[PDB]
Amino acid sequence: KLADCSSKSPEECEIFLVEGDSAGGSTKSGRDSRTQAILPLRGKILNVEKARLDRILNNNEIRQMITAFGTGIGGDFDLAKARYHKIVIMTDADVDGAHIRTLLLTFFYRFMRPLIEAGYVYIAQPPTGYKGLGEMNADQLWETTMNPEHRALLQVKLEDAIEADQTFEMLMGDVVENRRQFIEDNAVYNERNITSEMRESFLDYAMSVIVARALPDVRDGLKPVHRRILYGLNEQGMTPDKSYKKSARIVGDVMGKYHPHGDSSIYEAMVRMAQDFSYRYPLVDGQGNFGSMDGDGAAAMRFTEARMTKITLELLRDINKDTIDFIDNYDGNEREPSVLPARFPNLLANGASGIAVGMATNIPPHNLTELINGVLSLSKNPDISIAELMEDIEGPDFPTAGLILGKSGIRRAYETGRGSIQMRSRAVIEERGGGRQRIVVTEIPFQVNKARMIEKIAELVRDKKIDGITDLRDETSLRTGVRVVIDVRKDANASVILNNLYKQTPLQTSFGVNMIALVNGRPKLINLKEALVHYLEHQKTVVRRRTQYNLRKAKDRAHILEGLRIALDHIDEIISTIRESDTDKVAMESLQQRFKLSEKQAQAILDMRLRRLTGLERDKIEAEYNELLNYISELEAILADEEVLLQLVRDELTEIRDRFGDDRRTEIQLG
Amino acid sequence: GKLADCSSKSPEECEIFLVEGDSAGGSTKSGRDSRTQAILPLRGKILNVEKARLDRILNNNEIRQMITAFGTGIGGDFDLAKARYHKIVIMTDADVDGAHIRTLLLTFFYRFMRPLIEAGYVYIAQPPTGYKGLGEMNADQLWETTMNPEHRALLQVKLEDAIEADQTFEMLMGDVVENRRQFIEDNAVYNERNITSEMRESFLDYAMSVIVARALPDVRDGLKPVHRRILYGLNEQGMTPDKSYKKSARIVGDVMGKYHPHGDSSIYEAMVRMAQDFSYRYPLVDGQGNFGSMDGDGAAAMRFTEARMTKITLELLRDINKDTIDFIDNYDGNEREPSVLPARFPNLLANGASGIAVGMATNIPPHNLTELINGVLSLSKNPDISIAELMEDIEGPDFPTAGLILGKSGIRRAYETGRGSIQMRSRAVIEERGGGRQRIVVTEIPFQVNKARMIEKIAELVRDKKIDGITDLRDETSLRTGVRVVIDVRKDANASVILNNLYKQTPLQTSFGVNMIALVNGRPKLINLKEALVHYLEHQKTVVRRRTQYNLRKAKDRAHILEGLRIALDHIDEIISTIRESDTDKVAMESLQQRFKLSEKQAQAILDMRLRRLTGLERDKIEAEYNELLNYISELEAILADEEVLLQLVRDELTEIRDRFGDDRRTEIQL
DNA sequence: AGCCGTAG
DNA sequence: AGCCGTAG
DNA sequence: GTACCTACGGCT
DNA sequence: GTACCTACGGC
Ligand SMILES: COc1ccc2nccc(CCN3CCC(NCc4ccc(Cl)cc4)CC3)c2n1
Ligand SMILES: [Cl-]
Ligand SMILES: [Mn+2]
Ligand SMILES: [Mn+2]
Ligand SMILES: [Mn+2]
Ligand SMILES: [Mn+2]
Repeated sequence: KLADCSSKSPEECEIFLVEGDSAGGSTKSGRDSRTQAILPLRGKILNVEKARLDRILNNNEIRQMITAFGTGIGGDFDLAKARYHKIVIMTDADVDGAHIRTLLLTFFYRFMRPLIEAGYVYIAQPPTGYKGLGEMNADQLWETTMNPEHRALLQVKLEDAIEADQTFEMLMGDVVENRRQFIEDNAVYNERNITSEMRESFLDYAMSVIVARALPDVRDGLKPVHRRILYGLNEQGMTPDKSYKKSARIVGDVMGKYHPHGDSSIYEAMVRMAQDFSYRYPLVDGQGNFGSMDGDGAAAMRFTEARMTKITLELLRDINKDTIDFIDNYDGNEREPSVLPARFPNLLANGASGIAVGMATNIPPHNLTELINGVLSLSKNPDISIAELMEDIEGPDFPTAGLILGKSGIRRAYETGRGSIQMRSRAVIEERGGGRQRIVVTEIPFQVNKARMIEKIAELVRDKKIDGITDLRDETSLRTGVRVVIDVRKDANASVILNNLYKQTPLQTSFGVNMIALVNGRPKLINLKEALVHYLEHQKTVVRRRTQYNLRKAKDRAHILEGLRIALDHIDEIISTIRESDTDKVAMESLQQRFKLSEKQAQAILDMRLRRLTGLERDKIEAEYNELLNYISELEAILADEEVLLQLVRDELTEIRDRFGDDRRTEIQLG
Repeated sequence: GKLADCSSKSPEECEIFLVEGDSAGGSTKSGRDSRTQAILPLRGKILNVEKARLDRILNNNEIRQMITAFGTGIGGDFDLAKARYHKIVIMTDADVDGAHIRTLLLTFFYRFMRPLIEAGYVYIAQPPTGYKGLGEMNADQLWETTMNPEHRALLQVKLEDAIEADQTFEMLMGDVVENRRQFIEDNAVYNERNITSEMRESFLDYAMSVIVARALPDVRDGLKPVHRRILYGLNEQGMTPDKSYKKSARIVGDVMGKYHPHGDSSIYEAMVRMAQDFSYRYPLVDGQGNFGSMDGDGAAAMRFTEARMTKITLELLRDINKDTIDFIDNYDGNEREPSVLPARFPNLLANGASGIAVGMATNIPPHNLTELINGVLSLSKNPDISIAELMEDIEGPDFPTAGLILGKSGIRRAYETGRGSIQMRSRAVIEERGGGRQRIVVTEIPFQVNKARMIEKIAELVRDKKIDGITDLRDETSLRTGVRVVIDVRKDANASVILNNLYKQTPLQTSFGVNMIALVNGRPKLINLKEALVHYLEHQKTVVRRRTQYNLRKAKDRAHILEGLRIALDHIDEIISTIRESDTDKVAMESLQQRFKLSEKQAQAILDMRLRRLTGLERDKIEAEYNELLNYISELEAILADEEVLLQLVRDELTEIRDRFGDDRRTEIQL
């Protein structure tokens, strides 16, 4: 992949390490091939602080860098053999580019420290704003980033080896906890010191993954990519009453407008939202191959089509009534929602799993009937205990059904945000003829790959680690649903075999609850009640702001109607005034002065079509004014009393529970 | 390998479904009856065994997986009693590409597993039409329509006549193009299945679709469907030169869903080529970012790049919304797309075309726009002009990459017959480099030659000692210098001999084989230069006539509305009275029609008039537009009244485009 | 172990 | 003999 | 994140 | 038409 320079004098040669083959090509065309070589890197590179030496030396990108530098590594390092006296790290001016910069400096620090000591390592400063370097023309890349006359290289300086050892170990090492402590301590929610570069670049990445990638918002239960998919469905009018739109149109629109990342991240997030084995309350309605419980992917996006589910309407309801704050998108050309109205408790209903930096999240899904009953109970008693809430919310409710063993993992998880919940397949023992039995499995645990669970059992049989199994078949079908059959040898105890299968395979699997979500923009480990309280506060805010919006808009409309009423009662004088006016401006001024009209009222009268002077329009306008004064009074009543507002939240939660509430699928059995 | 087997080990009742890939495979896996139905997904187009050598057939992954699956072995070692399925079901996608892959499969079975067909073990599934792949289908629809024994219609492949079948597989699938071409021209219309009938009908379906709807350009606008749909999508999304670049994914996503039911890479790569100044003599797309290089680097992935129309692409689209060209239904009946673009410059000859179809191909070189328009103008003044006279305007091809053409006799034969060989050469000079030594410096290479591959070939000849006298080889190409390839020559060696050897042994000399095939009245045709210009000029005459006819209808319709508004202004008191004394819009419309002798359209426009239209300035604006339209209408009538004025208007508009976009010749034609 | 799911 | 450009 | 199989025809 | 790389955390 190396595109070398022509000069064989290392003193004046430079090698640019660029994030992406997409940037590689721009930089190859734009470079000065006499003195500038290019080695493009395919995305995230090996973290050498976590990897053992066998994996480091077999890694394609590391090998290409070692061959290109020509110095060898560690103990066999020789600075005099360096093929370039400038090694230039040139990544995108975004958080993933900072991450790649931390990974490259970790490699140089641990295998090529004298390269840094000699002042041979530099960071390029490409201009900010742009997509990647792949969005830049060759000439822009040359003039801003690569051209000796104009560019600003940072030379990487090592000041203090002990501090640097400790920084690489803490930031990039296998011990998560010190990285988490660093993030919590530091997070605000010509030359470059390597320790400063590593701490600042890693913190930029960690914080961005925490607040803007991997973790859901407590209020609507969404990560940014899901929020942008649902918002795009909404803005393109992809409602349940409309036909399915081609997945590429949805994904293309979301990529350009809201989500400046790869198409696969968007499409696969949308596919999960459509799978009834992944989402307890699916958010997308898919037509075509949307994957299986066997880990089949969806068909490529050219094939599949999608729209909202009915319940997704409830995530988006009131978004256009100033219920939630809009923000600038990534390039300032669009607006997107910071959070959805979320008129049902989506965080807990659909759950969330994510790997961030310094932390992860693992929130199981729940029954919507149970959750809303819980919110209602909380709404009537701010002091309700977790144990009282568990009279409404028995425990998780998986889309895949199955069993939970006992209540003690559920209780610790609801109390602390952490606990181990044992999920068991639904299996029964049945006769199959001539005194023989089988185990039949019709439900498996949440997030278990059925085919992979079957291969694991087949492995135990083949390797003789389990006695008594004579055959193993997936008889799953559209007619039967999931059906895995394990034949038992005549006179073997099938109950012993089953208990052994639970021990030795994913037929029993734990759900490690770790309820981390964004609360006021910061990650926090939350308990069940804390999660319900933030949700209920969101609903109160949503319904208060919607009532405030409806009130402004109803007063604005009453104001226009007062103006139209004047105009129709005085139509001869209105028309005379307009006709005798040379311009809009003169007409506006004369109407305001003669009939006590506001600018907006005069504007509306000037915009009135001649058809609005028909006989029964005067009466249609009087009817609407009377209904609005009535409407205005109802809205004021709601805003005047926190109890009426709260009763309106309860009633709307109750309507959604009655329309979308369903039976529990997962059975909770005594442990 | 990829086989998902059935559970029954009794071949008599087992079926294997051959589907295109995992996108279809997944629907098929979810829908199947796993007791008796196995699925082997393929990997798209399979090896044509009638054209391939035996070593490549036996090492081909998909052929091996099918052989292993069937369990019968092949040719001489074939054993029907070892067959693992008594039904082998071809279930390709229902598109023409699905039919092609079916012809390739039947060719394989016929040549290597003939007894499989003789025994009645090969079947064709009939999945429903209007689905691009089975991945578009829900698993239940695939089961009920195509796979379910109770309802499906399988075709059993019958062999009736082995001699006829031998001759059919040889003609359709064998390496002799001419018999396949004769078959296409003879047959092209511009329970049980006989294998001969299936092969002829399915192959003809593919051949005709690739000829009329893929690989060959229309003589009128010079475009293939994928280019036309990219430019139309640029138009419909408002992606004009005055607007900012839109992300490539939005363009490609839109074109895929609405117009082009094929892979995203066929769309994006076609759009990339249209943006490269080394591929298109008059680039049709304006790209931002990495759009590839002369070294065969691709564009960056579509997330990284942005695009809009070039100014000259405005001239391809100009007047498309003035009923100049016939719209047709898109692939699914949900959208409209153009059959052809207005093409206000001679784009077929200007940008040229290369395409591989079935039974034929096309190879049309690009041309200088100034020369071509001069040629159209000369043709316009003399229908009887000779090829020789036209060559006073059009010297020969003009490549975006410049270089030299050797002599006029290939150009002449190609312009006279549609076929001829054009010898292209690099621009190479011999220059001194100091100390009595010389070098060859190449600053232009031939059209469609990969510069890096040309350099690797020279390096190969030096290393293998097949060329004497070369001491160094450098690409000194840069944005400042443009293309610069330096070949150092050994002291006292003849650099002119070395250059002539490079012309012999490398792409530094390369031929362009002209083969000017295009769609004429929807049928492929070998055309000469004059025929190409005649169809172009007839297109322009029709476009300008239809635009004048459209402008005239629309101007009369608009004058008719303005006559209505003028009456309303002249009698405004009576108009207002009439509307005010009407109960409803309907009654008002009727009374205006009766009282002022107005049409429905005129009454509706009066009813739609806003009160601000009654101000001085707005009254004057209605009078001013009526007067301008009467003048416009009179000019349009004068054009339609005289074919010479119409033709003079074509000439003047071609002349404007020549003056604005016409540029210097780049390729030198040497005698 | 290597899996879950958003990233390059 | 392998390249060119729309296709699976 | 990026790369390599396949068809097809006519030049070399 | 699709197959292999990477970070990141917790079990
Ligand atoms: C698939 O299997 C393999 C196997 C091997 C591969 N080796 C290298 C590179 C790729 C990826 C190529 N390809 C991905 C999808 C992109 N198009 C999506 C897209 C569609 C629509 C829209 Cl709007 C946006 C993006 C094109 C590039 C490999 N892929
Ligand atoms: Cl209007
Ligand atoms: Mn980036
Ligand atoms: Mn297909
Ligand atoms: Mn009159
Ligand atoms: Mn990816």
